[PDB]
Amino acid sequence: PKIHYRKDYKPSGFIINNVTLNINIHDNETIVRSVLDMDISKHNVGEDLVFDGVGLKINEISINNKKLVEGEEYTYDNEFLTIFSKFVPKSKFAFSSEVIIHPETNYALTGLYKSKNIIVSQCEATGFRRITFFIDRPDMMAKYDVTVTADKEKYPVLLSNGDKVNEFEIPGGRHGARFNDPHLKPCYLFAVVAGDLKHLSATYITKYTKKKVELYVFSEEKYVSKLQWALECLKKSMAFDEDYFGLEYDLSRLNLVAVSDFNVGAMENKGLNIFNANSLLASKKNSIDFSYARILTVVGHEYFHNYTGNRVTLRDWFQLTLKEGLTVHRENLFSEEMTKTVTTRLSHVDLLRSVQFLEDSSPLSHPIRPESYVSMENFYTTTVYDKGSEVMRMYLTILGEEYYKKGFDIYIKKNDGNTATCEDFNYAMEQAYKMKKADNSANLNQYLLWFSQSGTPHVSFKYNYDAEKKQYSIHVNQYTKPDENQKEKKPLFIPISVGLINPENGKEMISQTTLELTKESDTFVFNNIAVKPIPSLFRGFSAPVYIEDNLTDEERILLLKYDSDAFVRYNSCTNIYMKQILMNYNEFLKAKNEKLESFNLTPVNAQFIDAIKYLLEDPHADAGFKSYIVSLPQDRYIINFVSNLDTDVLADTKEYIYKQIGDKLNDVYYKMFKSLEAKADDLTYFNDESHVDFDQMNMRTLRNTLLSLLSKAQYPNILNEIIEHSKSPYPSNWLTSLSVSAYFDKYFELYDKTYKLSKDDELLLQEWLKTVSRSDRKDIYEILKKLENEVLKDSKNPNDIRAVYLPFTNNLRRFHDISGKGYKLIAEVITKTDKFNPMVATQLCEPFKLWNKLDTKRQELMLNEMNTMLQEPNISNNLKEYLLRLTNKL
Ligand SMILES: CC(C)C[C@H](NC(=O)[C@@H](O)[C@H](N)Cc1ccccc1)C(=O)NO
Ligand SMILES: [Mg+2]
Ligand SMILES: [Mg+2]
Ligand SMILES: [Zn+2]
Repeated sequence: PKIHYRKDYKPSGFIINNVTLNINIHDNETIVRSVLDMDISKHNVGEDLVFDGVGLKINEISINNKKLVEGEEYTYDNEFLTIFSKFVPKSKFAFSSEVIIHPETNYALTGLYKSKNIIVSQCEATGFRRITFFIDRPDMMAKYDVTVTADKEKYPVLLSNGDKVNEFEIPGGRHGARFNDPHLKPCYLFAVVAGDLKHLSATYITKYTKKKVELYVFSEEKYVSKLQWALECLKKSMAFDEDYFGLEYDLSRLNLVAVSDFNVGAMENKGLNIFNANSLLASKKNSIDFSYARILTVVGHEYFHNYTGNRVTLRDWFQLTLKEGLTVHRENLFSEEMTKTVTTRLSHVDLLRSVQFLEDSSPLSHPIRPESYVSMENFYTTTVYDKGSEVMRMYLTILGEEYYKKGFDIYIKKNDGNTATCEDFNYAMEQAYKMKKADNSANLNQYLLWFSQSGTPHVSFKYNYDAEKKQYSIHVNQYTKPDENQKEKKPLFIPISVGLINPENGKEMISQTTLELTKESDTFVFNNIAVKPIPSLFRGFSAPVYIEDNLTDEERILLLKYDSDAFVRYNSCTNIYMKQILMNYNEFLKAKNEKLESFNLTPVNAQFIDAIKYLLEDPHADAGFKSYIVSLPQDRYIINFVSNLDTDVLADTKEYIYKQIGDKLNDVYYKMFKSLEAKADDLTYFNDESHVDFDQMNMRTLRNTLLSLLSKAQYPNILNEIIEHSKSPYPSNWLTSLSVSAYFDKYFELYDKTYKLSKDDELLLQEWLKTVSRSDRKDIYEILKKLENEVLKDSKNPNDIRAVYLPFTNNLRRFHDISGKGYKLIAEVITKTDKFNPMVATQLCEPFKLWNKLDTKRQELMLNEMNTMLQEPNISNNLKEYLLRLTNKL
């Protein structure tokens, strides 16, 4: 394969200053005429001029009006257009091409493609080269003048980046629109849209300069009623960047556009943000609760890129975390502020510790700044986004608010209108650090290891209390396991937010403080500590690490009950569960392996169960937080602690633990499920798409969690509750009634009922597909066949494909069937999908990431399927790279 290395970065021998496009859309072809106003850089050594250009049909090539001819002045191999250096001018020149492309047959959804009846582009990372010739890398910044033409009846709305400067009629029922984007940009931020779109709009006045900005949100006509919440979230995003960071929008107009067929969630094209419809569109009667948080996050995120990615862009793709980690962090600040619920932070931690930690101990492990790639699209990873975001957040922890804002300002001001690197950001933070320490010899050189070193650190603790001196010490050790990226790992700069809880009264004993661990180990001593404390460690999840608290379960229960920090309470609970899961897992495993006729299981700690009940009944604990305490740790979290994991032994373990707790708490669960009803399902705001009560939504989450526990338990007469729940006007409730009905005969009637409620809204039908896919049914394989034949059919919509298959891959007992049939099913879908959409095919490989953590029969079965996929003729470079890396071949 063809490998790009970070260390090999060099500036181009060329400059592209201006790009002038005409995109002429017809039914069976799109003609793209492009003039590049180019020049020779100071790095030029008389080399050939080589453009990226993939799958393009050439009509004509010229330089300065001289026609160039294939085989004589240029060569084109379907990937690269080479202009021989003899025909490359030595000063400013104009390069003209005209090519033909075919959005209508573009099912990979990269470059220019048709989604239903909308023509749309996706250019990040390397899709601009599928539209026209370019030096398609983010340091080649240029200004763009873009004209689009199309049939007027079919494509009445024409959009590109920036100010619309002309609109005109064209003979034969066509029309055109011209755009000028005055901000220098890389080609990955180009976008065009043509469709029969409807919109909502509002005017926003900026806080500091009072500039009038026109805000437009667009969709197909059928779903214009689903646009309001996105618009409100855009307003909130703008306000937040103005209020927290002092950053105002920089164009007269910002368009957001929903399309049905999209590979990811959204894209930050300057002034023209394009979204998966599932991440822009919602209505309270036709969307599950989670859509509202999703839209808030995705709108905010793409908005925040306007500075962190757009106004300050990437020198090269290896710097990807500089925009993505930083923008995830910005959005996390925003969402925490908007929702005001601890579940926002917990959900982000839950994701990191399950999905990202699994990736970081897999053969796919990479640092947040990768050293190499074949397809850059494979490095849009939880490591780069989510571990990146935690690395970006640690600066805030280390500096505090005041100095963090100063360092961010240095960064944004210095590099505005330009490219940047991770080093530039660290340099800006280092300036704030020197100010904060009042010391110009302080530096953040060590901090750079968070960019270059892979793997999750392990942080462990020992404690000592001297009652005569009233003095308490916390001894801390850090360790990162060697891996294929570094055979020798170094200590990181690890900020450890801490408090100290008096176990006797449950109260705080110190002002919150942050320990700065910079060595392999260190001892932190506290004086005037009146009694032996229970330490509250990594408050707020203050670094992206495995925490080994060395606490007893009795200490953990006390933190769960009385600590102030939501993360530490949740983590304490998590650790109690993990101790139990490992112990019972080992017990079941020994019984299976030794073929024992009888054996013991360690019961769940009864004091822990009492502590669960106490929290559940506390009316001033967050309902969202409660739903995390009654749920066991995610399977992908648990697997990081087990080698050679037998998935059926784990499933048996989880079932035991849940049954143990339910046997004690099911009446409490039922009583809470009924007592929460009035507030949970209150219809305040049901017609208001500009206000969302996130607390109320967490109450519904908790009811629906409780109902699932009670259903699995076959609690007496719970079927009546499930039937009544199916009558709720909230989709979150009536779809939960379908999942929870899995344990009863009524499942297929609920399946039909909810199908009928879902089938006329494309996005709600996809939520119904997911609900079916993740149903706890012994007959799930037959149900998947039914969905394939009756609903999915031949769809190439990535949302449909993901909905049918991915939730199912989280069915521990069924997807991991020892026959290997679950691995064969998903492998066939991956290979199928790879023939038209390589990015989606790689997304579908997710469940294989943990292959080398499984018992050796399952490792063999997964491996067999991965190697079979790898043997497929014409496998994409995306899929081939992914699979070779995942299987220790690359
Ligand atoms: C983290 C999220 C709020 C949304 C996320 N989108 C992004 O980060 C966009 O800003 C990201 N620039 C889109 C993208 C482009 C190419 C390959 C992958 C992804 C996304 O699309 N997730 O599915
Ligand atoms: Mg083509
Ligand atoms: Mg469809
Ligand atoms: Zn992004």
